[PDB]
Amino acid sequence: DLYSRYKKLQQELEFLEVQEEYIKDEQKNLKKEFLHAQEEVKRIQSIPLVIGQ
Amino acid sequence: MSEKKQPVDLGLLEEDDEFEEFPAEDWAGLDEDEDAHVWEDNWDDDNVEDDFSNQLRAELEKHGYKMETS
Amino acid sequence: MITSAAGIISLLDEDEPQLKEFALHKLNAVVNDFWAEISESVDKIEVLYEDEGFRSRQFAALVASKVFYHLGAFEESLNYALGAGDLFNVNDNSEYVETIIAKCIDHYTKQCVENADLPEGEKKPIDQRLEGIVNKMFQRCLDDHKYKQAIGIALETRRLDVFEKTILESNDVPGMLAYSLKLCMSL
Amino acid sequence: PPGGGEQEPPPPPAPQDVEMKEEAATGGGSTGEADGKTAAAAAEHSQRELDTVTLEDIKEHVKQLEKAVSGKEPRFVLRALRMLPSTSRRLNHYVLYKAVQGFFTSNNATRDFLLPFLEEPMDTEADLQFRPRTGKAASTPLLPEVEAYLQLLVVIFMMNSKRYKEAQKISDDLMQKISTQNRRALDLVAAKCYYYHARVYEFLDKLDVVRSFLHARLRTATLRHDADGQATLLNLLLRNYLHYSLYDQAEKLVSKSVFPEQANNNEWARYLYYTGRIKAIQLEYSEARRTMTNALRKAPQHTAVGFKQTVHKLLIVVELLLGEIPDRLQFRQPSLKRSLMPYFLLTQAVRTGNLAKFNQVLDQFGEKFQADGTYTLIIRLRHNVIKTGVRMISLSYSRISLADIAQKLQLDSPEDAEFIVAKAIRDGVIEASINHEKGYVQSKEMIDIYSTREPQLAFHQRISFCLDIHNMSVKAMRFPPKSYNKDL
Repeated sequence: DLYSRYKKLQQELEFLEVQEEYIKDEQKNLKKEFLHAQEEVKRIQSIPLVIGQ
Repeated sequence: MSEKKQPVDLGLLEEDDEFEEFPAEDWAGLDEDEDAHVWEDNWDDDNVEDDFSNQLRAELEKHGYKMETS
Repeated sequence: MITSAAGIISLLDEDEPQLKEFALHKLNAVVNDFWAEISESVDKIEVLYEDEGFRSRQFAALVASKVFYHLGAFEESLNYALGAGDLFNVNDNSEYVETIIAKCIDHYTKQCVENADLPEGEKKPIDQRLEGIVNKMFQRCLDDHKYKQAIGIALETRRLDVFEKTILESNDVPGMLAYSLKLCMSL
Repeated sequence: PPGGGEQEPPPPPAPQDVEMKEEAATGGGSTGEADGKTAAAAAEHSQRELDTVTLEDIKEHVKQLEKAVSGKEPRFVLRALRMLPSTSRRLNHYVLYKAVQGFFTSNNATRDFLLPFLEEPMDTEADLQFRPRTGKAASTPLLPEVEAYLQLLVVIFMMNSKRYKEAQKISDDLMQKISTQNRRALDLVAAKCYYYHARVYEFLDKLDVVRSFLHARLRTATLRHDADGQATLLNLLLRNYLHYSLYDQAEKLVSKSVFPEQANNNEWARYLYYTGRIKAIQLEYSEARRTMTNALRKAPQHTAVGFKQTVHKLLIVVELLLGEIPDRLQFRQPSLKRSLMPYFLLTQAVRTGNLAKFNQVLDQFGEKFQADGTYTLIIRLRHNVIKTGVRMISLSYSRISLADIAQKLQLDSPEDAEFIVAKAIRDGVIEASINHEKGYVQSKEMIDIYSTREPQLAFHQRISFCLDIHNMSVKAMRFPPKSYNKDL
């Protein structure tokens, strides 16, 4: 189990390594979706309107 | 670590063991007039003061005598 | 003994190598003290290493290999280390030997992995002395096997007949095979 | 006598409380932290350790305590000794053994019981489990206290401490590699110890063994190291090569490496001071100047008053060699002033450039800078006066008089004038146009900057470099917030 710990840990290494491109995709895409929704709720606001008090 | 400052401090103690409070007061003679004054401007001031310390310290009164001769 | 002495450089740049021999022998004593002094003699060492003029290739190969991982990458050191030809070295606790055999084993199993997916064709040449110096320490650790790393290194080397001699003498064979499969399924 | 006798007991055990609290908080805190995971936490308590060291360096603790206050020396940690489980009885013993000496009196000594400190490590340091880290955290803090006052025949005892330290750990090691935080601390700790007995080394004998084997001990560290400990061990070697080396053919440009990330807010300053001192011998105008000046502008943390004074002296000394010497302006302290007082007159006399008088003037009151030894940079400076002077001439007008300026420079002759001028031209540090018509030598001597002349190629490298610095500064405002958000 001592020498097996290495070979067993390699799987965890690859598993933790594969998450890099994943979080890259998330952080790059969700900000684009963020500005998307931002402009979506921004275009809701229009100049012509009624003035209250 | 900073432990290397000890022999330097001891060296300073030796420098203080050389003379006792002589340069302190001797330079305090100037520093008392130099006190409260910006030490940035004192560089050029001490520069010119030490430059003219040898000869032509004033020279402003000599100009009138140098009018006819030059 | 000597440290900043540049004399051994002039001796290494000098002909009639019979006087260069003991100079290099004494150089091997101070090489651990200062590896920076040999840096200027590295090129000449390489020069005398290339030609067959000198009788002992291992004497130059050892100095080159030990000064290379001190200076540059472990690769260039391993080249002359594995290209040292016939070499006799007893087991030692020194850093040099264990590190160079560490890189030797790592690069060996690296080449084994690289050649694992290529069963036939374009086979890379493998020297016999490499297999010898690897299997020497391998068997040395395979004496009692210590019931741990035997099947591990047997699997990591990606060799077909390597694990057949490992199961010759062992305790609790079904447990060893179970542990083996357990190790093989997790990789 | 009766007054001082009645007032005698309160002063000596002043630090005891806060010191016990200190070692309890640091030890119990660190151990109680990394106990669950040692390999996880890395160098969290390191800065605290070095801070406590730098704080305890100025300690006024032992003065009149030389008499029977040494009873704290025989006693020690004693945390959960001889058995791993059943620590309750020992939790009682923690109060008990402290209560024993608190009844009436206690038998104390100084030089009597010293050597047998290795009794416990022979079997169990503390818990038989955590022994290396608990052991170092036990022995190492109290050792400088016992080894304090290097003078008065403590040299032999210091040697005993040496061989004991080695034999227990330093000789080689307790195991192949610790590979943990206690190891990462062990680097700077053992290094600090090396700096501690360095004084004993350089005191009388020389080095035939230890630091020479420290190379093998350095490469024993793997190249996968952050090279922090490697650099700290490199500092003592470089300092050992500081006084006398004189061979630049190897370690210069061989010792250069990948140079990994290291800060510590100390090592940068002191190592830049070291390599600056080494590179000050060839008189580097470009790199050494700005990097040593920057190094002077760095390390605000502890003391710039008593430390940076030396590198400031060296700074102005290598500054006056260019003909333009800046003085002390922004920094106000009553140290560098007194240190520069004898040197002030001459460093101010540099710009004047009078050979004859100042030749005698220097040697007249000269003490310290000629006590630097072997008259090197000063025997260079003496004839550097005329080079800085002719450089001032290069900054001066073009037309050269055979009488006026020849008398002003105290040198009158047709040949050597134009000759030395040409020698100032071949340097490439200035700009001049050599022309001969009526026998007089003129110059264009344009000092005008790059403004409105090839601007792009001019400030190109400046823009690139500054943008690189600002971008790595963006990285510097990037990674640490992630280091903040890692645990939350």
